[PDB]
Amino acid sequence: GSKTGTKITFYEDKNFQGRRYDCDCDCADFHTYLSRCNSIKVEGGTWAVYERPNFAGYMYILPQGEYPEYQRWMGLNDRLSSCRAVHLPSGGQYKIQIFEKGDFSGQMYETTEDCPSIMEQFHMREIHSCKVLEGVWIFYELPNYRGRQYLLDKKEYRKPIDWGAASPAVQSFRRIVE
Repeated sequence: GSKTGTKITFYEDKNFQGRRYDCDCDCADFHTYLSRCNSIKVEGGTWAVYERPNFAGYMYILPQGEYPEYQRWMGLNDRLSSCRAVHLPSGGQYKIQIFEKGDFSGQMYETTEDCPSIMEQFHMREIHSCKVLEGVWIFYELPNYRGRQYLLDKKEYRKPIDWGAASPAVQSFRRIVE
């Protein structure tokens, strides 16, 4: 039933017109059902969408809401593959630890809130390691909660690639909401 079924639809054209694909469960590649990803509007909860199929490329977390056009997801291009059902955190309220140096070292900052500019308040220029996780997290390569979104399933980050980033040059973040 519902009470957990997160559904996501990908329309070929905008305004949710033309072709369309409906799925409420993880998948590998649904591109075979859609040749273009335009307009999106989930009919459930949050979702994890990978610019490319097989679970590669840019990681965007499309939350429960409407998107009359692709540009509604940061116009990161009209390329969207399958998706994975993602739930919001609640087991450990909200707490994050950031280390100036990888392998858990250097200055450590703890904040149970969102942060627009990490460098502004944490003076951090490049996050190398971050401890203390909560259900699901979101890292924004850019400040103001913008830029590539990093979301990897793990229990800790000792290296800059631990969160699937091609470098420790990240930014701030914001507690996932829905």
